[PDB]
Amino acid sequence: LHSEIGRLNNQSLLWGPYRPNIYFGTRPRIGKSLMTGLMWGKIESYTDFQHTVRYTCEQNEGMKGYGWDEYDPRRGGIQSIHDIQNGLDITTSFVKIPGGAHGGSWAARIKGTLNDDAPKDQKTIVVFYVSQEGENSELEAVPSENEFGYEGDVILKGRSEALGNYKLVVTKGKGVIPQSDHDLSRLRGPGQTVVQSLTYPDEVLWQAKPILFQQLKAGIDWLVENKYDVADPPPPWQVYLLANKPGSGNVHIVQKVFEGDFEFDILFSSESAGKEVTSKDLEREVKQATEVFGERFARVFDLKAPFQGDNYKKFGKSMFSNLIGGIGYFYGHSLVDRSYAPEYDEENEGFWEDAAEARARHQEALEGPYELFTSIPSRPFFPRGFLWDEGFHLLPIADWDIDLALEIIKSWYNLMDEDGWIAREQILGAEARSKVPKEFQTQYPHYANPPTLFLVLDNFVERLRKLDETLSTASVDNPEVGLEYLRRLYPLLRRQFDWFRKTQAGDIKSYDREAYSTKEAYRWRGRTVSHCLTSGLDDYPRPQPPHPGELHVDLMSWVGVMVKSLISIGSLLGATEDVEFYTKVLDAIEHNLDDLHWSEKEGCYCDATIDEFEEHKLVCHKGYISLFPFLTGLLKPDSPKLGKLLALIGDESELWSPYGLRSLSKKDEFYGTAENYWRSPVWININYLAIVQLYNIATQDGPYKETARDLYTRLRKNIVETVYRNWEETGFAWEQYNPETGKGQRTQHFTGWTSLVVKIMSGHH
Ligand SMILES: OC[C@@H]1[C@@H](O)[C@H](O)[C@@H](O)CN1CCc1ccc(CCNc2cc(Cl)cc(-c3cccnn3)c2)cc1
Repeated sequence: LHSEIGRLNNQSLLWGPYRPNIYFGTRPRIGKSLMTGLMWGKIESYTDFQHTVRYTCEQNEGMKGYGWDEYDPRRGGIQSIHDIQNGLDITTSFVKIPGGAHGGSWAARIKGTLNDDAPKDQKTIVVFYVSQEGENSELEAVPSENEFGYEGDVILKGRSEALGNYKLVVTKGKGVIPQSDHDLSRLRGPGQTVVQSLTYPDEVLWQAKPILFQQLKAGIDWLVENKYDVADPPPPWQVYLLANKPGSGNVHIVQKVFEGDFEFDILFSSESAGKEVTSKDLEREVKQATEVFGERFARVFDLKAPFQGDNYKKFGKSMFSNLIGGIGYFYGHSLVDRSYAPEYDEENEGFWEDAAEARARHQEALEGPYELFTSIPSRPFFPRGFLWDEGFHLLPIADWDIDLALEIIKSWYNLMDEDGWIAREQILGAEARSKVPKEFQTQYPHYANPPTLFLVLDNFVERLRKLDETLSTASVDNPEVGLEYLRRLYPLLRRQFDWFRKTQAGDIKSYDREAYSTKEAYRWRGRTVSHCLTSGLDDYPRPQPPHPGELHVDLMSWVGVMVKSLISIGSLLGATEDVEFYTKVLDAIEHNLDDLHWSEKEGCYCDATIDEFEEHKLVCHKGYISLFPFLTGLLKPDSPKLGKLLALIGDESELWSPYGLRSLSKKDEFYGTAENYWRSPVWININYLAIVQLYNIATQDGPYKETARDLYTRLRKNIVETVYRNWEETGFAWEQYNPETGKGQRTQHFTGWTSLVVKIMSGHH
């Protein structure tokens, strides 16, 4: 039965618009298969289209905004795109139609509407680019009846092992096709849809823009060669219309020119399914998707007061839809330093310089290939898997569709190597590498990241203890299925746990260090003078200088998180011997957090270092780090320490801004210094954890229940209203929020853990 659900899941999720790095495109969850992508640009001149054409996601003054209005990876969704440069409001509706044995069918409608400022007679070039990778597979454009191009639809017929037989139709569409009275029309037609079918080696098919342009440039060279010149030149849009040449190949370019508003359909019909997909099918299934989307949202994300109004609902739908809409399938080789240079052990004083020297040996090589099915933080700026981000992304996603979340967790854990390491940043294949300078691609097997994916696991567990509709919850509704999933993941869970304890160990024994346990102590590998990238809190101030005797209270707290998850999961699987070992680790961490990290003087947790005189010194920087045992749900609800942390959290002069909790206290000497990434701004993910822990304390008998209730109430309110107000004004989710002004700053399109706001509004943790 577990096997069966797995197969149904695979079939359900196979197709999607799983290329979030581009404005619109599709691919199945198969590394070498059929991919599509959309491009458009106005043409006003002989040289402008190279600058106007859109393909990969960006965000600048030329683009008002874009994102998903509704989305569910089982069903499809609707995206709208507001393009200032090209004077166009675009809608891309995508829908999946189950059937056959090959992952079903799908359709999309592309609709472009000129805005009020666009010239009513704008010419817009639109291209649908289709590529297929694989050795024993075929794809052919059925030739036109007409001389120079297609009057009606374009039919591509193809076949592969993965997909069987299929057809892909790009329909005629609606809208004015401009017509050229130029001489050239005798050779190139007056203007019509054209197709060029081509072949390149599989590994470069992803380079759609250069492939398109090479074809355009060859068209222009031909014009020059055949005496079309500046004495009497064809219009721009005709100069940029490819010569029709459909055929066989692994690349098919379908180009249309439209004047004014336009729309057209793409119909992918899986032969093994019933009849082929039609435009009437598309319209109906889009209508049905929206309906179902609405019904699910109201149940899953029922916004509580004072966010029950329709303005907040629209906001919630957009934040949620952009987050789940970001889901991608990535495939390819990654860049990894597998030297395990001894300098990476960071055992000496001044280790960072040693580590730099090892890096400058440049032993990193490509390995894999790997695949990953994941949501991402940022379509325009970093459309790829980040390890601790995904823990946050999956929290709202799991509400929506627990089976989807488990699928993504499973996908991440399948990356894990023999030692228990998953790179914190997953750059798979040349397409993904194109977005990343070479200097930042290399992953290091000694670099951890917070294991926030356990948080998702914890939620699954609690849910477990207490057809698309069916499939979405099958792993909770069938407790047998749930347990098998856990049985199978559990060893990698344990492996990662052991990996943390092996590779990120702090040093008690070699110093004047007294604590309940000689074992429980942690130090993030990879820190430099100004940074600790692996912790997730890039420039939060740490002991200076960095030192092998450092201990990090956030890292120990993450280990606590993992061990508690292991207790619950082990217990479920009857892994008795393990659960005894875990229990003693938890007990030791509980004590050692205290012995090694608690500052009575300061009233909070501090990281630790080793002095000039070799003694254990606390290094206190009031901020998110300071709160970690609380944030990670480690403290008892009656803990006097918790009560002091509650005081710090509520304290306006320290962490509490009208906009949420500040990353670093205004009293800290490093407040608002350097790049000020984590040195003051409000981050939704850490605020999310605060809000969750406040609510836990608030709904249990105890001494701080009422303080917790007040802080919960207000923090929820401040965080939601801040993200809402900026969304209202800018159309964007942002990376972080200014505690003085409330303004979103750093990058936009951060969906991204900022989308946690839909669960904050939802409440009832
Ligand atoms: O969320 C994932 C991670 C977290 O895991 C970490 O914990 C956190 O510390 C950071 N997070 C992001 C890590 C990150 C940040 C930044 C870049 C470079 C992006 N390049 C770029 C290019 C252009 Cl053309 C414009 C702009 C741009 C525009 C407007 C405003 N600001 N910038 C940016 C890569 C990766």
